[PDB]
Amino acid sequence: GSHMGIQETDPLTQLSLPPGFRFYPTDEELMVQYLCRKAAGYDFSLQLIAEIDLYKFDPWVLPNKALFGEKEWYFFSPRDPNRVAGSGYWKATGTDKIISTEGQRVGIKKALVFYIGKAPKGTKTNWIMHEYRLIEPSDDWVLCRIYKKQ
Amino acid sequence: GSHMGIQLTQLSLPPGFRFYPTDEELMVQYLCRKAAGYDFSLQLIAEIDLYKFDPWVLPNKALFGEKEWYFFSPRDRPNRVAGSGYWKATGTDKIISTEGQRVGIKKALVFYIGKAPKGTKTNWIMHEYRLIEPSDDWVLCRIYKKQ
Ligand SMILES: [Au+]
Ligand SMILES: [Au+]
Ligand SMILES: [Au+]
Repeated sequence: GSHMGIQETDPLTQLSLPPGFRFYPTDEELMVQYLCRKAAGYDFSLQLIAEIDLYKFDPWVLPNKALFGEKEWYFFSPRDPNRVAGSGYWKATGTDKIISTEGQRVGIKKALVFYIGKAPKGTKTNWIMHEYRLIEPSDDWVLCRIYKKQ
Repeated sequence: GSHMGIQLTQLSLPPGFRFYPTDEELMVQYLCRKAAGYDFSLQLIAEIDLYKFDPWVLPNKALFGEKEWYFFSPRDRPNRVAGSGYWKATGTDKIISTEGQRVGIKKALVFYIGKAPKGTKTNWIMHEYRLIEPSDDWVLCRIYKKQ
């Protein structure tokens, strides 16, 4: 009959963010305010960053799966070398960083780069992932920042 | 005499959100809206006479900010005195545009301590944004400390 459209929820508009405010979290904030508080069920933590299985997708599709973002995008992905995703694989790079809060260490940040193809014969892309994980024993998520270098 | 007292947190802001406006946003969403007499959900950028203060106490007056601070200051109708020093214009002024139309001018200044022209340079910087006008009267200033 009469038309009834779908009514999406933009999480930034429900926060009433004033113009000019952007999401530029520190590593400590990502660990404590997002990754840790997700486990505790805090509203903003659950509503601002989307859960996805990151390894089902090519990275250039990810910006469209993120709840927001201009040149970087954040996700929670299930916690689990050269892991396959879409048409390629993510390869760990650089030196992992320990993240601390109030003298205590809480998480580890790992950098990865996406290669297109089949390992170890893929070609490097500009797609970068920073994977943040809690230091804890064996729901279970990592928080990932995705961006394109340049 | 029973006691009768005088009465950012109101705002919901989740951790990680920081004020990083583009020049176009400062001109159109802040300075133009204020000049046109529009209301704001909350006042985040307060009015102050910037030239009454040494720049290093300005962070205490700003309603938010960790490393840059923003204010509306009365539009003035070289080396303007403020507190113990003066602000000296530097660099090349920039025209700011929105949708093919020029709307504002950004000017940089640097604070010197002392009496002009014999002061010494500090790391305190101001960016003064003003609306383009014919040849609520405010400028919008960003204050920060270099390094
Ligand atoms: Au936690
Ligand atoms: Au205006
Ligand atoms: Au305002």
